[PDB]
Amino acid sequence: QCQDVVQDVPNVDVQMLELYDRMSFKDIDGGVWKQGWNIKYDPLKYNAHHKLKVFVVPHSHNDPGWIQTFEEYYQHDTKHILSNALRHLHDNPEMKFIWAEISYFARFYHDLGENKKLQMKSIVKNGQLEFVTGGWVMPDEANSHWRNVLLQLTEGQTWLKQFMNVTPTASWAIDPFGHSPTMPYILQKSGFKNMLIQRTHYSVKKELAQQRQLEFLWRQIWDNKGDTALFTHMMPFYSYDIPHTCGPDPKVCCQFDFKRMGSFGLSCPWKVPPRTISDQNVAARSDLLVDQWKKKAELYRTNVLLIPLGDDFRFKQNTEWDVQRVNYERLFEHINSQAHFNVQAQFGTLQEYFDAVHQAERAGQAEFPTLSGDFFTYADRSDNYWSGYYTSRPYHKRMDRVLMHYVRAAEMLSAWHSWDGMARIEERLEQARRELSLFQHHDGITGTAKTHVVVDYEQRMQEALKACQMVMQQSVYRLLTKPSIYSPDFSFSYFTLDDSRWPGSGVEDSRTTIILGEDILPSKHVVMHNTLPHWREQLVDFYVSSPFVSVTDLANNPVEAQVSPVWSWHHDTLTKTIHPQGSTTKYRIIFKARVPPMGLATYVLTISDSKPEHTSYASNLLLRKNPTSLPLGQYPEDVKFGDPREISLRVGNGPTLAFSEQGLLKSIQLTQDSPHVPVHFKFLKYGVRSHGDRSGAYLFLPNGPASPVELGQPVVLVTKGKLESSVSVGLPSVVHQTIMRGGAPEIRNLVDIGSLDNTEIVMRLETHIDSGDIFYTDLNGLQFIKRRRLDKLPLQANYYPIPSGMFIEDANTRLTLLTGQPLGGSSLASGELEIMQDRRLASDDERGLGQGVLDNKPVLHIYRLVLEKVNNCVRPSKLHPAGYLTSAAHKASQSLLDPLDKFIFAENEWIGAQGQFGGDHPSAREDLDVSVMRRLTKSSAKTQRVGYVLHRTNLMQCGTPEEHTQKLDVCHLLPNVARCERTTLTFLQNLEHLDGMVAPEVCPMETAAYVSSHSS
Ligand SMILES: CC(C)(C)c1ccc(CC[C@@H]2CC[C@@H](O)[C@@H]3[C@H](O)[C@H](O)CN23)cc1
Ligand SMILES: [Zn+2]
Repeated sequence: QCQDVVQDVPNVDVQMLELYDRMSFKDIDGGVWKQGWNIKYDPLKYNAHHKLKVFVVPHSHNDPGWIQTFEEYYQHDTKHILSNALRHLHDNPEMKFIWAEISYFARFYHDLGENKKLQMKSIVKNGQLEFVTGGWVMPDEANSHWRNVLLQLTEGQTWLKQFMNVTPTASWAIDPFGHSPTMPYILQKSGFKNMLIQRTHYSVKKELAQQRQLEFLWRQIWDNKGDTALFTHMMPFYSYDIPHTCGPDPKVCCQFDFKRMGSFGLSCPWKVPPRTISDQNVAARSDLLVDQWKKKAELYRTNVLLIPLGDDFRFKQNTEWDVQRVNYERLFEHINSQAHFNVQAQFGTLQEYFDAVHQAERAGQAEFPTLSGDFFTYADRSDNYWSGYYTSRPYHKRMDRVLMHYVRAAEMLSAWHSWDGMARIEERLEQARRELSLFQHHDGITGTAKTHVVVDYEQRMQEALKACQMVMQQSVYRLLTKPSIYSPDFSFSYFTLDDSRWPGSGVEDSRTTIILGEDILPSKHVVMHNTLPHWREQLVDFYVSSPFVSVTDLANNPVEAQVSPVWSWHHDTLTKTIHPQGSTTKYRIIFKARVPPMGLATYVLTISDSKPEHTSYASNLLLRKNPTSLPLGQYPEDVKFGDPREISLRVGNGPTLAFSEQGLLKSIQLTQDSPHVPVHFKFLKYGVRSHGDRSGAYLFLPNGPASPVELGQPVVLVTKGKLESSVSVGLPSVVHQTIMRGGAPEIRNLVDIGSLDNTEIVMRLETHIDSGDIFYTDLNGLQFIKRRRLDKLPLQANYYPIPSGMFIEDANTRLTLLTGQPLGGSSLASGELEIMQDRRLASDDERGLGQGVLDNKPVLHIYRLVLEKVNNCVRPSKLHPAGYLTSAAHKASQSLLDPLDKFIFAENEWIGAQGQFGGDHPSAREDLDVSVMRRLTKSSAKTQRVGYVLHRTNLMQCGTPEEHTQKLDVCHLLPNVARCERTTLTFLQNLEHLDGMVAPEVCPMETAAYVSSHSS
């Protein structure tokens, strides 16, 4: 039944890791096609019975924020482009236009009068205006999580189905900085038949062009059969602009961009301008243009040629529509009537191109190669590798992952019920989905926008977080109150969220202290939510106003707890040291919460006059020369002091960790008898070149290998508790923390690069694992791909996106680092892993941004560090291009991305409170997730519909015996099911009507969507 994703190496024509190993990457001058060669063709190839069919496809690339905000661009440019497109297409029936960004289209359409809405629907229905992809945005492919790529695709396509009655099946991605196979994975499971990409390494374009492998069936790296394959067209030249889309010579192609004659303020850098087409020049002009087209056609296998015609924010003025259309019409009339050219040229759309290509294929005219792999790291020229944007603006990269989880939790918690319109649930969820979707743009999460635009994205995401909080807390109140008591005010705050890691300690003072006291309030209810479909235990912490607090469940059973101080780190501008201060009135209480699958659990915190029976207190040790006292109020244990020294810690029966006198990990011992395995954390800095090209928001151009950060004699704080222990150290630019709860440690870095201009701070792990030149990184949080370090390429080319994790291994040992935020990283030597923390750059790097990166702010980065023995694991063979996590590493990743949510009851007494929700929910096998649960209907619908996206990962078999778990059938999670359907991942098309209304579980590495219908 299910394909084996481990043991069968797929046979493909092009495998990108193998291609990389073989290629020389020489940057030679190819002539007018600077990165290619002088293309030759046989004029006799095309004749009366075999013509070249040319589709000229007008387009306008509209960024939802970059140099201006979304709203600024909409007012100044996009509203005019769309208004003039409507008029010109209406009036010129043979003219065509494609549109990608639905965020702008929806903004425009809703402001149109009814007459114009009808005119717009007519030019879509008749095929003159065609939507390509139909996502909210054209997303980044490096830093984006697959869940958010799907979210933004669904937001745009749901809008298009409702208002335009169309669902695109061809994708257009002309600007993201490199390309991921996560895109065809999602698109192929969402009804698509074709896709187009542009930004791939210039050496790759040359190699594939020589073999006519620029069109290929792109399958996943583990897919032996090919059921994931999606037809893909890679454009051959340096850019998507008119000079780089007609053919190989931009000096010639520029003369066919009729906006560049002078009155529009544009010109041709190659110093030859366009000239208006006339009867006296059309033959010579056609001669030049057809020659360019026939050269481009030599790079592809069919007699159908794609010629994009557009650029950034084009087709804005009426006069521009006229100058492009009339000049091209004169060229077509001449070319199509001159038999000697053997060409038929016309305006077309993207779907028309692909339909004609496949007609040629079915006629036996061409066969296409198969391909697997990715297209990172991109370089557009010379040594200019775009690995900087894997890290740029890391505060907002972390915010993306926080909001990702809040959107999932808000949609899931509120899906369980139908809500009255007055509750504003659908309104708040639509706002949250749209702001997160907007940020997936290739100038949003990438960190490549102007400072004021980054601020706009941040403000939008903050409003989205508040919307999610409102929906979540209303839902908890409804799910856990006796129904005959429940009395909602839909504007009221019944609970506030408590989040320990966002914005984070030392970033914002945002958390509420639970205030208890004999003369005010003896106790407080708290509630935990678990969005994952299995029972889960996790330590949770709250701030409380007394150390004498104990925890009970809602059967009044005692729960073991630990109290620790609240520690904050300060850069002391007087003593010139970085050191911790403790609160004398706020304390942390920590306990293990146990929560049902997709469920809720209630606990109670109660004050007493002295130390409670079931609460313990951490010890605290400050290691520094020249200590001063550290009082802690009522906290029952005095802080201890010492000179810096090596130390060792063990929580529970977990690993024993040893630290240097500077507070940095040096070894991990997995069990009592086992070796102390060298595992060393180190912080280093990269700089910028003093001559030639400078690093900026896009480009990483280091001045050689990194240099160690000079640490001095830093202050180290050791907290030792029964449930949780930690070592924290104040280093220059980073407060580095290692936290132990009985399994793999959690690492937290509070990163403040301050005023350190032209500096990139990296965190490195040094081990003696014999990894050689191999390492693994993830793509969009979906799959792990094998990387090979290449010493034939510069340092920055060996940097890859780390959207959620990375690992190295040898025959016996693996080290995996999981992340709570996308960052850039590599393995630059055998046994090493490294990941960039932040970067501050004074210079612009010549890609259009027009500023450096000087707007850094403190960010709390989070990680888990998993050392494991892998000698017993069933792994792929040496030639397989994928890798897979273990159970422990996968659970560690879930602990970072989808932790328990914590709610504090906001008033004194919760009347009608219940102890648990979801105790009867199935606890599914650990590799299965309910990635999305979303109610699809409003309360007035007779038949309610709920959509689910189910994802199964693939975990290594390493000899841990399987325990039986329960089958998860999402179609029976809500009562009164009347129908269950398998759908596309966007929920927009029914694919299968399911027997017995049962939704089957999916295979490893597969994702499916189901919709259940319920009689209400
Ligand atoms: C030399 C100049 C004119 C600055 C230039 C440099 C690069 C490009 C390529 C297009 C760039 C690539 C980075 C990217 O951030 C931007 C925006 O998303 C916009 O849509 C154009 N894109 C176009 C033009
Ligand atoms: Zn762009």
